[PDB]
Amino acid sequence: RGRSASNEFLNIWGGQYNHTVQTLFALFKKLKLHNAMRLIKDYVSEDLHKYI
Repeated sequence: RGRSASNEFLNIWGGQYNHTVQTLFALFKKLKLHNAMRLIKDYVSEDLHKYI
């Protein structure tokens, strides 16, 4: 009979775990995007410098 309160807890926990893991992945993407943009701006800058 206690399976109810256990499955309830496990269901809520799963959603919170997923919410946290999704946030982690979103942060990893945000970091990769930042590094890619930094790289692209450095390269653009390098290209333009030969016309200065």
